[PDB]
Amino acid sequence: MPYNLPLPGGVVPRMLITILGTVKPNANRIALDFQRGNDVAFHFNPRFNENNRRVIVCNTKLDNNWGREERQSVFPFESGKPFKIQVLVEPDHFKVAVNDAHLLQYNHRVKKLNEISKLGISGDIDLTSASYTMI
Ligand SMILES: CC(=O)N[C@H]1[C@@H](Oc2ccc([N+](=O)[O-])cc2)O[C@H](CO)[C@H](O)[C@@H]1O[C@@H]1O[C@H](CO)[C@H](O)[C@H](O)[C@H]1O
Ligand SMILES: CC(=O)N[C@H]1[C@@H](Oc2ccc([N+](=O)[O-])cc2)O[C@H](CO)[C@H](O)[C@@H]1O[C@@H]1O[C@H](CO)[C@H](O)[C@H](O)[C@H]1O
Repeated sequence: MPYNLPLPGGVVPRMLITILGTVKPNANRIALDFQRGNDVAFHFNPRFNENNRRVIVCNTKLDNNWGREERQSVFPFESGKPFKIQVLVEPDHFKVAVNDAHLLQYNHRVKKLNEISKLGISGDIDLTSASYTMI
């Protein structure tokens, strides 16, 4: 099962979200879901073993349909190891860093950031903490 991080004032530039945890043994997937109503503004989905390969899929869900995926092979997650995911919100994109190192960028497709009221956290991880602050 997952956990939901409420974002009362919605997503706003300068917001920094930090997810601390440990990847479960023989992990299959991890998923962060920034939601706007029934839409998923930003889906960050590390897939550990998809067709015998590790890949990170990012996408947006609108009107119950997923859009064009953005993929990358660099994969900084390992089963059973501690991890830290840091997401910085900029006016133009979500900046994702893993273990204090830039990982990727995802340009905003859903533009009304103020409406993105929560962040779903799911997958094969044990959560230590999931919080946010403004920097
Ligand atoms: C392993 C494989 O041949 N994957 C194909 C396949 O993927 C699926 C997945 C689910 C279902 N289904 O629930 O019915 C059918 C097929 O078909 C896809 C297109 O329909 C892709 O061709 C997929 O290959 C993967 O495509 C992605 C990009 O979409 C990427 O290129 C992957 O590297 C590639 O394996
Ligand atoms: C089951 C699976 O492999 N889902 C993939 C797949 O989806 C399909 C759906 C239908 C067919 N088909 O009828 O031949 C092929 C493949 O490929 C999609 C991309 O082309 C997605 O990768 C889909 O997985 C879904 O991806 C979205 C993000 O794009 C999100 O991660 C969903 O949770 C995930 O199921």
